[PDB]
Amino acid sequence: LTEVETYVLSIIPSGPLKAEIAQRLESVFAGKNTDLEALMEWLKTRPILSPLTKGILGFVFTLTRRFVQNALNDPNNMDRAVKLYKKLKREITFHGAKEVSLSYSTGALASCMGLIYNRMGTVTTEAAFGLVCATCEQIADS
Repeated sequence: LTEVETYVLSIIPSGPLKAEIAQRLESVFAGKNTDLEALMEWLKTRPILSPLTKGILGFVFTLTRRFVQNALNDPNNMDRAVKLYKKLKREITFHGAKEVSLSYSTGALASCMGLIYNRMGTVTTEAAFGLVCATCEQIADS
C-alpha cells in the first residue's frame, strides 16, 4: 500500500485531483472510508483521467463495475495476460510479482488486471499489488 501509492499517484496528471485521490486511497487503506459505492461512483465520474487510469484506480480501490472491466480490456495482449496470470498465481510476495510483471507490456498488464478483476481470489493480494505497481511504473515511464 505505502509502496503502491507513490507509483499510483505518478500516473495521475497534476492538479487538485491527485490530492483528492491520495486522500481517498489513504482513508480507504486505513479503513476510515468504507463506502466503496460512493467511492466507485466518485471515480467513475472523474474528468481528466484516461479510461485506463480509472480502471487501474478502480482495481486498486477494489483491492484495498463495467467502466473498470472495459477500461482494463488485443488478442496478443490477452494471450500474454494469461501467461502472466499463470505466473502470478504462483507469486506469494509483492516484489516477486512486481519483478515478473515488469517483463510484460502495458497492454498485457492491463488485460491481466482485467482477468483478476473478474476472478478475485485467484491471486493473493500481495501479488495483485505487485502487478498494479508494475503497470503504473511502465505507464509513468512513457
